[PDB]
Amino acid sequence: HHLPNITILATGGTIAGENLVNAVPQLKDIANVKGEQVVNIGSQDMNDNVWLTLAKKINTDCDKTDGFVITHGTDTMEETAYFLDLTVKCDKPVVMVGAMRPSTSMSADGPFNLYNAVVTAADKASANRGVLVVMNDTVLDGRDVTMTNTTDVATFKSVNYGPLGYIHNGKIDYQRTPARKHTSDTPFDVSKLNELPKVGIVYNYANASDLPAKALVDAGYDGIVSAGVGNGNLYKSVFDTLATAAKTGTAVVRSSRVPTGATTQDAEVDDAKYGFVASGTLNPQKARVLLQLALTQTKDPQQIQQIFNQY
Amino acid sequence: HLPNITILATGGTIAGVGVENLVNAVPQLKDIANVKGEQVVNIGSQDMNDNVWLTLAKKINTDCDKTDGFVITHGTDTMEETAYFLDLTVKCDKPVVMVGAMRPSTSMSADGPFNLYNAVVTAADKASANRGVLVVMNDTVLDGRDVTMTNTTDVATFKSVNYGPLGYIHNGKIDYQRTPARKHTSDTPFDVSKLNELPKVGIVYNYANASDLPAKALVDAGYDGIVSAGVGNGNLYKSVFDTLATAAKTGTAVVRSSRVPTGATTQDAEVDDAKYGFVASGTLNPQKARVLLQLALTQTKDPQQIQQIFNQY
Amino acid sequence: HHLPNITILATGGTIAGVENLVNAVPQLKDIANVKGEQVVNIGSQDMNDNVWLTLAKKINTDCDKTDGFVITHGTDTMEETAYFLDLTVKCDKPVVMVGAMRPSTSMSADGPFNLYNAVVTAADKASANRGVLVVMNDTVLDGRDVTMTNTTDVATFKSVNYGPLGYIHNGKIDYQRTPARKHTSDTPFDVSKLNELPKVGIVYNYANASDLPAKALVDAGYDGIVSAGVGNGNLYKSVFDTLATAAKTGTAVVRSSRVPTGATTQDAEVDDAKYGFVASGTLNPQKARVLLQLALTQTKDPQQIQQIFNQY
Amino acid sequence: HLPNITILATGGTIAGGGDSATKSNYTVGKVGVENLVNAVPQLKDIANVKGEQVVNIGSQDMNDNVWLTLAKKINTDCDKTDGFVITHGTDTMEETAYFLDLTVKCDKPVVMVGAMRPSTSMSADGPFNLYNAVVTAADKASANRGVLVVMNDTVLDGRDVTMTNTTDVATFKSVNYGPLGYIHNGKIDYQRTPARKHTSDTPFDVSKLNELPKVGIVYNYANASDLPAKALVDAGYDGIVSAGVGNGNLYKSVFDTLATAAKTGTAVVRSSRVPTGATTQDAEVDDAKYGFVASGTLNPQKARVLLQLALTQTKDPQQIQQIFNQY
Ligand SMILES: N[C@@H](CC(=O)O)C(=O)O
Ligand SMILES: N[C@@H](CC(=O)O)C(=O)O
Ligand SMILES: N[C@@H](CC(=O)O)C(=O)O
Ligand SMILES: N[C@@H](CC(=O)O)C(=O)O
Repeated sequence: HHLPNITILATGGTIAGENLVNAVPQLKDIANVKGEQVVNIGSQDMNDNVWLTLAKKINTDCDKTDGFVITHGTDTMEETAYFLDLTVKCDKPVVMVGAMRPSTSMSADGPFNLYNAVVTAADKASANRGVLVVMNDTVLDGRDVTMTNTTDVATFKSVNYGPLGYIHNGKIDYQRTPARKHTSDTPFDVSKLNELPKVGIVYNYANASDLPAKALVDAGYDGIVSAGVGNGNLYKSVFDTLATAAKTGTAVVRSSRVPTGATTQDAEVDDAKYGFVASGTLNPQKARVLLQLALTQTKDPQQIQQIFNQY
Repeated sequence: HLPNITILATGGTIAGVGVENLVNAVPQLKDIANVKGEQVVNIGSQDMNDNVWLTLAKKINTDCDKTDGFVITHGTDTMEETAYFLDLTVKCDKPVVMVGAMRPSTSMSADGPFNLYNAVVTAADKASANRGVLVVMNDTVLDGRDVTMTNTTDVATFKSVNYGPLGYIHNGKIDYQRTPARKHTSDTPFDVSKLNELPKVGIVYNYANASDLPAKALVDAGYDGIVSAGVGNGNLYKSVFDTLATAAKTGTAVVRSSRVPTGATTQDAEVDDAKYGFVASGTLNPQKARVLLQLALTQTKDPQQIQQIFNQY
Repeated sequence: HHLPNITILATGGTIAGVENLVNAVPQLKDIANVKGEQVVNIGSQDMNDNVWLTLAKKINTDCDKTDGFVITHGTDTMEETAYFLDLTVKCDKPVVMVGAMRPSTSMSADGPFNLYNAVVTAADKASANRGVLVVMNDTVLDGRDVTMTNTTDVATFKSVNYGPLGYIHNGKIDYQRTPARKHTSDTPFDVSKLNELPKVGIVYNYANASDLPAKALVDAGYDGIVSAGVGNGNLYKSVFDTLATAAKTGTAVVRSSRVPTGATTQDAEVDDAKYGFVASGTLNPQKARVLLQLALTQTKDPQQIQQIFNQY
Repeated sequence: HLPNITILATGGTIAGGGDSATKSNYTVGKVGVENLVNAVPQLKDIANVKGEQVVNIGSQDMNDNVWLTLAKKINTDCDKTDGFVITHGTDTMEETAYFLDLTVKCDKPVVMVGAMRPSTSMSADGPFNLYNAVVTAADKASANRGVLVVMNDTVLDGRDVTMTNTTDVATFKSVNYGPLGYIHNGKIDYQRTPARKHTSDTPFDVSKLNELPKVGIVYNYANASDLPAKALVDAGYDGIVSAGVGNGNLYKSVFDTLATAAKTGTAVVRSSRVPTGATTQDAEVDDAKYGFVASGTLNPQKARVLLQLALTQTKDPQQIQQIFNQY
């Protein structure tokens, strides 16, 4: 039927626990689909190498297909999506999808999710909107998308800025696109990288130990993202250790444990004074993604901050 | 006749200044209560700690028959943790209401004044008793267990994001339609009156390619318990998993919670808690699971007994 | 095996689009001894008073013959029927409503698992004395506060003001809330001998609203009118005037709100006592209609109706 | 150096007042524009403000005349100023905003603002709301984003913005597609812009109009009476918008009346009483068969705005559906 060619890159996850494609015979109505297995892991075990493989795969295979769907565990899909959002140079739709219920359960969500991810990958209007996550009839941008609930099939939301489009009857009404620079408009280029800078996450809370921050420091980590309290604030011991790290060759990004809203400049922390960077709307795991990539370009906290204001 | 209400002041943006100052800026408190202020500490709640926790519980318990209710003025950033600590440790049967402010007192449309007003309204309402320790923010009565910050700056940030609020405040009156089922205050076995420290519990975060070095550092330091902020339904990165499995075998209490802001970390999912001796946190977020785990550790070190605690409180 | 006896009363809805509903979910036999009866077979957009009277009477009459009930229903008005049953069911055992947002033949159709979970809830001894319930997307919701939030989302049903009662995981429920308002055997509404309910209609407010709907309901002698008001139950001027007239010439007038969350309060911009109006509080216009209809079976007096709206 | 900002005042609770800081009771549109401006002396740090009283009412009484007046004044005064703020009641702000979104041709920012607490209330929300509205109207980045609503530190597009709560200061949300930007320390980080066509990309021109087509709204629910629909039909309404159940469905009696109406000279639009999500084509109602139009994400009161303006161009239900799909 003059249909597009869509490539599925499989990484594992609950959606996949070749016969994945076969369980959605209706895919034949909308695309000529071909699958490849890149890895087969639970996304709780997602890592830098898988990321690099995947960006490299998409970038080199871009001209052989019309669109990509990546099948992926839900738990870290939001990280993978932002990492691809920043490192993919291919102009064609790249769509991640997962399932909250196993494939063998009652009212399993994966089949229709897969169908809708292919719809989205096949839609010429999906191009130039960056890397996308399609979950529960909704097209979500790679940067803002996050999990909101541990088990709900509707868990994926773009909690700060909203979704891009809703899918009804195999058609999308797009009403938004992300303003922040993505894909071809980023300076990030991992084509020749076999590793990424080391970036770890420390949590803040009443009476918080400095021992985690200390441990990352002791190991020579290139960057530390703080999951701060409220508007990216730090427990006094963690503050002291990160203040030292920032002046001793470690990039420090203030983010927040709070699920929505920006960690802003000009609030209780003098970031200029400490050599810190404020993560804006990027949650701790998102901020790690961008901090890693920023570190491949620069160690300068003021250039890092600018990166955090543009990507 | 108006109620005697005691404000225990701890600092926070609501104060940023002594407690006398706070009370005198909201003269309308004179129409609903006889307010007395005591300064307990004066800190940003980012610097909240176990010694202040223990001070507050002890104070409230000791001065319970001196007053008709308590309001605790507090920073927002960690209010949700103090409220839960107090919810499990206070034995006083009179209302205990925590408040703060998302905007500085000097700010245009500062939220602090009406927030404090409504906190006193709540503390003064007889209907407020026996509902546990409460947080009052943005015209809403929230329970200390479920209440959490939802946004970094929004005045409406405080929400009980899994089971909802208790009541809404309009024209100085509350319409309560909910009370928390989990055991609280005088129905808990937790008693901190003779404690001068709490057991040591830290929180580690999970994410892609997560370092095991945070968890190992806590283990090396002999931490009594570790709370994991897992991915999805409390899952762990493979390295972190290995580290905590080993720790649990030698007697560290390990609690699986989630970085995901709503919903339960369940038993009977991808992790065989029984096999590993882990505890599942239910709807308790990592900071809240810490509060409960520290208290559970004052009663037992047995993970099945800690799990029953996590199922009842 | 020693399983509870659970009755499915079928009313139609996309979940059906009884005997073959039950057969579609074999896993039911693991949790309940299930039997179905067809009550009606309609899309819930055509839900009506006569079906509500039939359901209430049936549950009340058949209460001793079963351990609990699941009511399969369309999604569009399930929130209405749920609150009607909440106020009229005298049976003490669980009554759980369930529907499906996706057609039964669609990919990832939600009906099978929803129904599984509705039987789980009906079977749970802990579900008793919580009022009539709606079970949708793994969540147990109370009949008073439950409403649609989205036109098509499988997660649409939420208790938007006070939250859910429990969450369902692996066939078990962790309940942490129960509705304070009075329900079921604690209400005085008794529909057992009623062949009809009082006429209550709903008018919508907006900029430049016409009084012509309100005037039509008054002209026809309606027993009450619910206003879907703007903001905190406010009324377009011409609508205000017509409802004021109606309030003093027999018609009970409830101010509710078009706005999806929050109470319509007393003591804002409208002096309800002066006009003889009743504030709906957290009841949305379709829910306020249900309560107003039932109030009007007990009293026409606006203070007593306000008291009912403060208690149920 | 500072921009020129015009405040066109309409009333609302933002200019309302009560008998005490602490009682909820208040009255709307007493206080004049000048009193609001003088309560925010910080305005002086960010704009040269000029205020004009257009009307002084509760937005509950907003109407087609006030809309027409506002649109004509903004289009007429566009070169006199760097941007406009319209102070307005909250209850129908979402309607005026979308009306203006479709009819204003001026290509400078037009920002609407209210308050959920009156000026006399403890922790009154108006003054900071006003300040942030002016910051929004002053920001060169706010241009070419349509008409805006600024409430609780958030910039919202006129089309999607709506009230979600009867009393919460945080009530205004863009419930389907989200906000455009958040305001912190007098600055906006814009991340979105509405895709649907607005202002100078719409064919709607009300400059010569003194009245708009008559369009009413009927609610759906169990046992719905057909009497409200019939009343609108007997008066010769130009259009009727149904606030449907679920995905724009209609109670059988209402369906029967509106079926007649669509083929007997009345435009009918299916919307939904459900607060978020689209009323779609290709669900349970064959719109083509019945001559109906589906509202998409437009709620009943927003769908009335677009239908009224659509009726100024066309009576053809196919053309009206094309309009609901573009604007
Ligand atoms: N642990 C699974 C969860 C899921 O896919 O639902 C994953 O991330 O791989
Ligand atoms: N950092 C402050 C924030 C506030 O109170 O708004 C605190 O938590 O103490
Ligand atoms: N119109 C159907 C919708 C559904 O059940 O999903 C009904 O309410 O009966
Ligand atoms: N009824 C008032 C409500 C408010 O503005 O808060 C108005 O819309 O004018």
